[PDB]
Amino acid sequence: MKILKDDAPELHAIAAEVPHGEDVKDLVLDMTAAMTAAGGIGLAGNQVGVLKRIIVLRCPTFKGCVINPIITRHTDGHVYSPEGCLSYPGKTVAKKRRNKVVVEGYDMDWQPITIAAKGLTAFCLQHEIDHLNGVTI
Ligand SMILES: CCCCC[C@H](CC(=O)NO)C(=O)N[C@H](C(=O)N1CCC[C@H]1CO)C(C)C
Ligand code: NI
Ligand SMILES: [Zn+2]
Repeated sequence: MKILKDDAPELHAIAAEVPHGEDVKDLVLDMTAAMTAAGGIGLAGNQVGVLKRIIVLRCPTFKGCVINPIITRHTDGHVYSPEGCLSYPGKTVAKKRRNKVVVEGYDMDWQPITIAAKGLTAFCLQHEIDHLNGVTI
């Protein structure tokens, strides 16, 4: 895979729900490989031109994939999160993020998963889910 150029339309497009049970194992392997090759701690389908709701992470309290991730709970107000993005190398943006989130979805074997995250890991989850909605830093 390749991390798309900063002017790619896919970065602003909405990623489609993955049909329940679809085999995404190779896709997740490829995405994880693209993420680590580019030196990132997360990656979303849009960034590699895959308009499917899949994210991969290697963050302090969560490492792995989430299929069809959704934020089901978050803290009120916002905190400071300085973020760069692999799709826009060179740029760091002071983002407002929820300090804590719960994300739910499925793993590669279609088992339901729940991730309770705070700080950096919460920021990563929000950053990647944003990508799936075509929202970038
Ligand atoms: C921080 C919220 C999630 C950031 C995820 C990005 C990767 C990305 O573009 N995902 O879509 C990353 O690894 N960004 C790094 C990044 O922003 N980091 C890594 C350490 C913490 C934070 C810098 O404040 C670098 C490459 C810019
Ligand atoms: Ni490649
Ligand atoms: Zn990004």
